[PDB]
Amino acid sequence: EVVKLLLEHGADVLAQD
Amino acid sequence: EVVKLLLEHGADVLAQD
Amino acid sequence: MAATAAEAVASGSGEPREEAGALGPAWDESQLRSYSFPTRPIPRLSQSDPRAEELIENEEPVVLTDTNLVYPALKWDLEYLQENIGNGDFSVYSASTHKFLYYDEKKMANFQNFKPRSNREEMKFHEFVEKLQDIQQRGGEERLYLQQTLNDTVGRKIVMDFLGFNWNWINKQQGKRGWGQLTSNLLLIGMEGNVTPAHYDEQQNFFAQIKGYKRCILFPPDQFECLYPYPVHHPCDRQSQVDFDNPDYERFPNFQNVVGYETVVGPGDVLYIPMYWWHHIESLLNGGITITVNFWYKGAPTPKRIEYPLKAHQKVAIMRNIEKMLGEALGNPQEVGPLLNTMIKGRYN
Amino acid sequence: MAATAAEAVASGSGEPREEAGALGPAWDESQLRSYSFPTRPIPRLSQSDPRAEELIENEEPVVLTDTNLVYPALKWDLEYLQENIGNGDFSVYSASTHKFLYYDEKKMANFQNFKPRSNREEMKFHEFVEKLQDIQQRGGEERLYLQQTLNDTVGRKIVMDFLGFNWNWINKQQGKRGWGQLTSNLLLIGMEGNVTPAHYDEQQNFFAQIKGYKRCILFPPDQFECLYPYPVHHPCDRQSQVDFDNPDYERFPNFQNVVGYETVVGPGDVLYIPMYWWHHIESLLNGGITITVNFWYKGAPTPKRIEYPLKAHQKVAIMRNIEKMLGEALGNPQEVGPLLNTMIKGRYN
Ligand SMILES: O=C(O)CNC(=O)C(=O)O
Ligand SMILES: O=C(O)CNC(=O)C(=O)O
Ligand SMILES: [Zn+2]
Ligand SMILES: [Zn+2]
Repeated sequence: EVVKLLLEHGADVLAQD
Repeated sequence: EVVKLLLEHGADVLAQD
Repeated sequence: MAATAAEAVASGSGEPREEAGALGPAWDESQLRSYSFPTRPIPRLSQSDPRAEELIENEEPVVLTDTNLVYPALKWDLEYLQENIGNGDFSVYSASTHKFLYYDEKKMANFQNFKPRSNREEMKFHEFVEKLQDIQQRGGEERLYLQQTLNDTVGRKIVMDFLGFNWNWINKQQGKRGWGQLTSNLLLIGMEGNVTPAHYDEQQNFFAQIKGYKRCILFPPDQFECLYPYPVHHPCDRQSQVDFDNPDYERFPNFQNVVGYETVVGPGDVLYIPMYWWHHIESLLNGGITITVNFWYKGAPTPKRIEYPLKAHQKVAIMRNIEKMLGEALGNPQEVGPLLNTMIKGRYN
Repeated sequence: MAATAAEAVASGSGEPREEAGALGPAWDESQLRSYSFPTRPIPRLSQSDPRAEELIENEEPVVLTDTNLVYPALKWDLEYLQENIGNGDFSVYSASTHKFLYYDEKKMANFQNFKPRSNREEMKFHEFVEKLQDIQQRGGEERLYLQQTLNDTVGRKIVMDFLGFNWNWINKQQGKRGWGQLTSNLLLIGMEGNVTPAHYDEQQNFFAQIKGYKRCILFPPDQFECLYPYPVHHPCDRQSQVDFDNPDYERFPNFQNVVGYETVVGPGDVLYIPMYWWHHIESLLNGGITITVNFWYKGAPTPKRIEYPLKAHQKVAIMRNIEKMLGEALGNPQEVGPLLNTMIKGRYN
């Protein structure tokens, strides 16, 4: 549960927005 | 949301169980 | 000189009170253990004094001198209890030193290298008293400390005394402070000189002193940086790692910035130990055995709307949860430290 | 001697390949910048080679020499693009040094003391080319680096070339690896010597080289301890704080344990930069302008069942979330560091 919460990732890259 | 999650407390004291 | 003013405000527990009927000074300053930090005194007020009501509301410690909380219990002593306490089992910790450091047994698994300095041994109250007499007889050095939650298995007299407690006053305190239910009543009977190292509990507490005298040294939750609690998963969770008799200033440098609020409670006094507040308890040297019964209450639920900036105890709540969550997520509590260090080294420190 | 064997395996990018028709050595070793750490070479394989398929599956870097991914684009150059790229705006970073450190503008708020060493300036492609010619003319020192996501506003020829990309091959790679959608295609045109400091992206990437040569130095996600990324809330989030030209070994001691995987990509080569992998990109010295178009894909969702122990990138995911959560919970990103330090000092470190 919380584990999945901590594992979820973003999609940020070397660009704005 | 997560803030409440982080704020929730336990009830542990100076005793077993 | 402000430094001189400060050296005065560090008046400790203050002048020993003079008991009724000129029965001499209650306790002597030489019955107190010496430490390396300053301490201002905790207020001694009347439950009718509005200030006392205020301190309890702002979750600040205060000693209530006239609550009559455990009035029926003020007649308790070994003989009485041995006849009335019942024949249920009693948790009794045995140690080779005055420090009785608490340790959660459920967590000893995650720390094999941990060897507790005191041992717990279930026994009957008469056995405890017997064992108490034996040590006295053989003039031994071993120390005992009875700590047992009061239950169904207490004699009718003990049950009767309970009824005589001032529930009216404490029930209101519970209701007015939004506190949860009463989870227990810990009976604490310890030998003279016995010490319960600094720690904090996750419940509100009304420390009702019954026999003998106890010196209570408290520290505000914002002094978390100066007390260095063991890792949450450690069996000594919620206890301070700092040895007060010998502070390791290299490992715990901020312990030199620590300032305590102390007081000596005696029969009839009720000390309010607010949730999260750190406290160090010691039965005065050569003061005989001590008897106390505390009242543990779950704290009020987290407010609907959170205000900022966060209060100290809230940050403590957060830091605890972080350690818990990480422990669960990594599948091994031993990996918590390595992750945290990796996260801050050269990044936040 | 194992130390000798290791000094050999640190063969860098290897021997420069000899181009077709004996057109001399592609690039010279003196076109590479000198650093203080060893680097083994990234494999150069054929897309039909089963090993290449394996490396991509285990999320390990690999250079695919024959994908024909951006085949139609291999004819791209300034003149062509200026005629066909369109008249939309193009993000162009301008700096006074070769290092072009990325910085998120949304996060500059939480860090007023941050002064970016390069500035972004929107302009038309012809202006960019013009400005490129001016610097060449005046023999200036200023450096430019065009980095723009390709959009609706590209000429029909550019759109036509796009159609000629090997979508068949990359679409399968997407499908077989469970990867999310293609979020963008960053066009990168930079001057010779330009450097994009070490960082990691949160998306899978197929780095398709089009013009000129680029040296790509990668580091595995398990080398997080040696690269010291800026705090998550910092505008330079996901970039390394370590100056590769001048490593501050006092602040970043573990940077001496760093080992990179490097390679030089040229027209036609496709480098797989796995999500979370750190990478340092530099346009060879005196190699002319470089042109690259990358393919960013969202990663596969988190598995239904989590296996242990956790992989490095998963721990990276966790450490990131912790910083995010704390930031939100404390209401101020500036309080994150103080809390973390308080949590570990004398407790876990
Ligand atoms: O009485 C003692 O020695 C210690 N008591 C407590 O820690 C408590 O009541 O919460
Ligand atoms: O091309 C560069 O100079 C830098 N490229 C990247 O960081 C990337 O494609 O993810
Ligand atoms: Zn990148
Ligand atoms: Zn306690």
